[PDB]
Amino acid sequence: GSQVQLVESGGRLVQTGGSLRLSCAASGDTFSNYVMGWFRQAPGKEREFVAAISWTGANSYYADSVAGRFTISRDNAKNTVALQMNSLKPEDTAIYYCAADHFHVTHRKYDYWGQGTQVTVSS
Amino acid sequence: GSQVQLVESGGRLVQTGGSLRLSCAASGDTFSNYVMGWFRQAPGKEREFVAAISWTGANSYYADSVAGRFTISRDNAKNTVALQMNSLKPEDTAIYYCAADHFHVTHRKYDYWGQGTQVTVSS
Amino acid sequence: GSQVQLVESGGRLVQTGGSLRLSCAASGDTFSNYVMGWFRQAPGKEREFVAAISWTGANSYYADSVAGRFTISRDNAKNTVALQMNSLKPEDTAIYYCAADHFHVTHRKYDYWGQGTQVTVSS
Amino acid sequence: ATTLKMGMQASVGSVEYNSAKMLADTLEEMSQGEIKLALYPSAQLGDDRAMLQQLTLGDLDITYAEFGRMGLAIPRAEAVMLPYVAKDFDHLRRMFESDFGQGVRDEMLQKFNWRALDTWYNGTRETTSNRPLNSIEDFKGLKLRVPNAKQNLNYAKLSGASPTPMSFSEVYLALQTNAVDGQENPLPTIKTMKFYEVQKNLAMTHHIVNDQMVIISESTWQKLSDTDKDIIQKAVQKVGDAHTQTVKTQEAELVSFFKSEGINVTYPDLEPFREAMQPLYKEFDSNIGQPIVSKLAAM
Amino acid sequence: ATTLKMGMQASVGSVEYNSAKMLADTLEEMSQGEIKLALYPSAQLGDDRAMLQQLTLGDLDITYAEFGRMGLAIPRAEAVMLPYVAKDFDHLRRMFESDFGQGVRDEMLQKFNWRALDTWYNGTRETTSNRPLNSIEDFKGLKLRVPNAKQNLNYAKLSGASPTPMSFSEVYLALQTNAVDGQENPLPTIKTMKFYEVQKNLAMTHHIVNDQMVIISESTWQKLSDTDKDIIQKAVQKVGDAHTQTVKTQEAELVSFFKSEGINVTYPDLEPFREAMQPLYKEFDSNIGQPIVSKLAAM
Amino acid sequence: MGATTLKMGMQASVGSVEYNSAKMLADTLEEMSQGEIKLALYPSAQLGDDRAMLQQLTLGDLDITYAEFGRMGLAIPRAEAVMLPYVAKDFDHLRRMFESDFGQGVRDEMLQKFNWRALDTWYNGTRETTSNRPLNSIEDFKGLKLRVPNAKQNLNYAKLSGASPTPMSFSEVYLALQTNAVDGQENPLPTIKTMKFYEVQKNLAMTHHIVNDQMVIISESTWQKLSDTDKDIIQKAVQKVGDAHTQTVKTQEAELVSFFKSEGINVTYPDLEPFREAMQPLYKEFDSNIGQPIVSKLAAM
Amino acid sequence: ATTLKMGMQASVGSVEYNSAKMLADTLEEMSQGEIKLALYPSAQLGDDRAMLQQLTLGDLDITYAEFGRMGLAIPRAEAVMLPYVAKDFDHLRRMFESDFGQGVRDEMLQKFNWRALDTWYNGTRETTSNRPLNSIEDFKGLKLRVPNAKQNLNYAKLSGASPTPMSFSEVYLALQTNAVDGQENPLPTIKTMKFYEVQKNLAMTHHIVNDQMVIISESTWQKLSDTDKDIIQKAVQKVGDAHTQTVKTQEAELVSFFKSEGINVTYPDLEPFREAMQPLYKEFDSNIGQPIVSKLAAM
Repeated sequence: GSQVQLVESGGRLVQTGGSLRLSCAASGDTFSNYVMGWFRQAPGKEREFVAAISWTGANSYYADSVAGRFTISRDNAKNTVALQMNSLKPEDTAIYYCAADHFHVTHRKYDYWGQGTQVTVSS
Repeated sequence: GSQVQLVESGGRLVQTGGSLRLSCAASGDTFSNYVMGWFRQAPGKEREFVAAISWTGANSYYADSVAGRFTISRDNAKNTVALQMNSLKPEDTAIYYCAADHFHVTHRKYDYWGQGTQVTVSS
Repeated sequence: GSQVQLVESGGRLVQTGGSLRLSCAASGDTFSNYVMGWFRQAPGKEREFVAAISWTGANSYYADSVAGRFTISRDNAKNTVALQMNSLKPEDTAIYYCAADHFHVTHRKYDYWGQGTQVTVSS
Repeated sequence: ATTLKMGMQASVGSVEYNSAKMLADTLEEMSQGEIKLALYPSAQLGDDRAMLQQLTLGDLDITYAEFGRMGLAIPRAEAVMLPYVAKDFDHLRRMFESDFGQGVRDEMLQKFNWRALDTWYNGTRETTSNRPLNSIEDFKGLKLRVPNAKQNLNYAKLSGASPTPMSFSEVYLALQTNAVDGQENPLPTIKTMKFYEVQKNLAMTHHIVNDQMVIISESTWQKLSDTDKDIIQKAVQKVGDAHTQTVKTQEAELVSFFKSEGINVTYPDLEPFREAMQPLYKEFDSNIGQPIVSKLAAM
Repeated sequence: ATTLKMGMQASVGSVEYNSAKMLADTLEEMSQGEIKLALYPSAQLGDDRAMLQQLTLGDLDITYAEFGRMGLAIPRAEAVMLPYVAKDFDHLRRMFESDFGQGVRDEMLQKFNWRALDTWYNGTRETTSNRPLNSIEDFKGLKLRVPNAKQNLNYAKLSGASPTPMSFSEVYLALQTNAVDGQENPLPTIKTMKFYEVQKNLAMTHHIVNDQMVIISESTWQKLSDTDKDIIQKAVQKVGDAHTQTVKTQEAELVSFFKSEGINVTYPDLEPFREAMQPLYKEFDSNIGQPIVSKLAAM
Repeated sequence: MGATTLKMGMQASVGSVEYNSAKMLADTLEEMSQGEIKLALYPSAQLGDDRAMLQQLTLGDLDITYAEFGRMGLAIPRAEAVMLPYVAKDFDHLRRMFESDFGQGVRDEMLQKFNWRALDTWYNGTRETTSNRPLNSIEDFKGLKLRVPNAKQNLNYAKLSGASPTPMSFSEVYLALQTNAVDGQENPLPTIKTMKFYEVQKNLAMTHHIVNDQMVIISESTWQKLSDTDKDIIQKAVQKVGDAHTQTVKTQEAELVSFFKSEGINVTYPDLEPFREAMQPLYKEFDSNIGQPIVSKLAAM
Repeated sequence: ATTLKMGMQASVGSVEYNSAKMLADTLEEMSQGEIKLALYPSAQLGDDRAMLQQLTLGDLDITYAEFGRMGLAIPRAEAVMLPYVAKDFDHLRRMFESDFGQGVRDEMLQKFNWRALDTWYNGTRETTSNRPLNSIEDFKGLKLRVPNAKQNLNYAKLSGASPTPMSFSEVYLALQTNAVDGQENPLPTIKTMKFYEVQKNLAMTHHIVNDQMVIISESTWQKLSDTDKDIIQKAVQKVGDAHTQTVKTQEAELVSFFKSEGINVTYPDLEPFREAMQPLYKEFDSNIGQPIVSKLAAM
């Protein structure tokens, strides 16, 4: 049916130990129908799962690399999902992608994607 | 043969509320290749679309001015198209033209024309 | 760091038939990435191509005015290019320029240039 | 936003439908939801002739048609579809691109409100039957289903078969009940439609090469923005390259598949078929009033 | 040696980038390799607001900003950017050079670690849209994109448009998709970003004159040698004189270019626009606690 | 104006896919020009390596040659990024880099500064690694004498897997493998077959480390001597032959593994994330050298 | 019914062909399917000389030829096409219309079975080339293609070029391969045939005015009914008025167009060409046995 359109914002230069909030605004189809996810990619590497949040915000999923440091949240009134990043390190430097799917999945890529926002963490 | 020759017959003097059947005999190219149409012209004006009928007779098209009153039909064995006119009024007085085209068109003139039979409706 | 800095030395007053060696020291970007060239200029004129040498020293190019008399060479350990001049004649009096470019070119001027070194040949 | 409506005879799971769904996804994605494409498959809006008529009147936005199917509107264009005239897709593409092709495509556009955006390969038609078809003489008395298209009818009658015009949706059952003895379509259509379930013989006759033009209603096109036009044009060619390649891949694989489903596959001698079409070519040139068949065959 | 880091929102192929790239080349040159300038365009470090903040904390060395953008830190400085207050670049440069200008520049350096080395002309902002804008009345119901800047917001709101604050990277696509009707920028930016290919109309509204200061982090400046300081000052020089001239040249032909790209160019009457801003000046003077708008306009 | 014979050089030998396409291009050209455009071929690097032949195009001594879009880093340093190991994921990604504004910027600089007009770029395959000993993991690369072309990014791939890189020209490779003067080499699916490296290498490691395109480059000064119709013929044809070339490589790359194993080749699928370990610091220096970040931009296209 | 066959050298998309279809349609309509006209363009039946021979023997019904081309059969008729003798079409039409022209029209009919029904304007010939032709002095060593006509050749030699007689179908390629340096034709032809794509210069030499008679086979004409003759005579006269007009219109438009295609157009001085032809007028009158050039020039 209708597709979901995603636009990320937030990409910045930050320092080691710094905190950054990314935001993603969704349009096109009913936002509450979708599990929202955050992914990140380094140039040679592959899209790394970061966090995901269920339709209602009751379930949250996180990568071990970001546990305790990152927090994912959503706002079903504003149709937005956010990724709060804390205690950032140079290893967190990547392009971060907002993604949407009807269910959280690991055997395949999410259906819908933003065009990405670059986060640079300085040593 | 590449072209269609058309001859209308039926033109008569008739009274208000009367009924008249026009007929058109087609020659030349294969009659079933063509959408057959009826047009009418009063002096000084534009030709008015009256009715059209698809190759097989499945689709029919009519002007709002003649809806319910006029009926178009075709016979692909005899290679004829007919216009049954009922409940005629003096405003229906015109020269009626038989026309052929490969498809029904509204942005353009039909390709082939007979020259018409005069219908006179008396008050 | 991408730009190349060049410093020529060797310029002297020499006699007709004499021999003179010019030397050019390169710093900045990787020396073996560049074709090294020698150009000379008298006032008012443009610059004459004199000689050029490929990245590994395998290809070298010469102007007909100096072919057989002059020899160009490079040392990729010392990051230097040299022009051995023999059988010098007065026409050869000029400021001699060391230049670097990624490729030998004739339709344009080399990208990088030295401060110039004066060669005077006496009759 | 704009929602464009596309109709087709092909059903879900066909190469034509899969390409149109890929087109719909690509357009909505490349426009980020501002271009949507609604699909109406399985001829629910009518056959291709009916849908072409809807485009002409501005009632439908997009549909498939073969370049030779334009003979319904532009008589000289039917020649590209004359049996055995086009030797392969590249030849058909050359006809489509020639000055003759551009002339027809103009006439489609000005007189019938059809803008052909691209044309894809849809396969070369072969003949299936409940009786073995080793030679042209085996077609004699064969009850051969054809679409409502004269050149498929010409292929059947001039082979010595009895042509039975019938709509595409009715075909599977007519073969199952042996109301008709045979049918003819490209191999990808024979598989997706599963005609092979009701036809035990396949005769590599190569009689007609089918392209497939993607046509937009000109009245719909001219209200589109330049950005929408580019998105559509580039998506259309991106999906078309896939469509053409998928068809070529399938035509190479499907003979082996049909054999693996116990189908008897015959390679009759095609020379008497081409000889049988020669009077038709002369008739066609005479009907048009200007020779074209020899010109097209030589491209 | 020294490697300085320069960030900007402008993308490759912009007049801002070409001058910043020219500056990088000129510096290495004039220092014979001792000063290098790394470039981070396309807002990859953040917008100008974020990059100004990075300079304040010493994490970025150089960035662009408009003199009125200093209102983010020094509220009275925003007055130079109130719509229609600055008549042309020369007038705006006079504000920058005045005793008032020097006061803002002193506060920038001591309170926010910003040393303004020079200021260049970056063009006068015009309005593009998907609808024709013949008069101010054509602005009502227009969803007009503005940067996250108060005076661009004021221009949109007080002309009667619906202002939509949006970051510079998101603009082109928002126009492609008619989530937006219009945006407002100088003509060279409309060319570089290719807004004209997604906007059919251009309304010469001349509402804001943009300069562009080159600012170095004062903590970085104090670590440079006097020779390095002179090289940078003289380079930041060279490039501003060229930059200002390049912008003026482009603004002179570019109207012709857009017309030759089928853009409809509208010269609305600006009297209703200038009159609409009159209450805004009064608010500003009252907010600052000291009149400044009239002083600046008279310079 | 008259009859024109163009000179084309290549390192590839007769029987290679690169040569067959150049012969087909030669075959296509004087056919569509009715004999007025002819193409002479000089294969097997008899004119020099690709760098040397590019230099001849710049100086107007040779008309056409092959080069990878990343090989332009020899002249336009930022262009090498497309060839950084694992940055380009597949040919479609590389073509998007090739056609982006960044790509057109490089192509313009090729044309203005080095007299190179890139008419098209074709797929030449993704490079894999062969060896005389099995290469199950990145850990097996340590102490391997791995042959590389005279190219920085092929060396970098070798260096950072832990191998000992030995740079040397393409003509010497087969024999150095025969003599085990080098333990391994790295090249594409069609090249290992055509060059018959598999005869002398018992192992093949699907490392997928670099995707090679293949630009067809004409000397701009020769191009500008052509008529508009001649240019159209050449343009039509190179694009014609490229579709076949790209498809041929894709076909071969899909089948040649079945072939190698049937020739007793041991083929290993090592875990590539540790190879992706390793280019991460290489990417960061690359952006730093150049004065402007590009690697992350390119990878995201 | 009667099906008439018309041959021409001109290709589809030319004014000659468009006029010939326009005729064919008028014939079928005004006769109500009676008279059909089959068209054979692009010289598939031969050149104009061969098709004229076919009319004489009754093997072809209709073809085009210019009045000066009758010099192949009636030598005095060549005088009408001698370079520069006729300034323009009205003069040439008057020659066709004089008593001399009607001795020729009678001799065509009686001796060669050619009935000229009408003659139309087909344009005035200009010279295209690969090098600029500012004066007659520049023609020298120019390999100039001419037709399979003596008077076009005479123009070439006496201008000093090296004439290369060549068939009309071979010209585009001979210009493409630079086997020839230039060619000679009216502008509507230069466009239709697209010679401008392979020719960088156009020299307005105005050396020959081309008419184009519509010729019917007399044996074919006499099998017709008087009503058919009238229908045909009205038709050709009607399409000729349109044909003549299209040529006049296009001739006025096309110089600007070729300019829009980077064609360098040179208006050379034409007195030096008219001196070159003075001995040719001498030679002609002496050869024929009776003076005529001063006759025709004075009409």
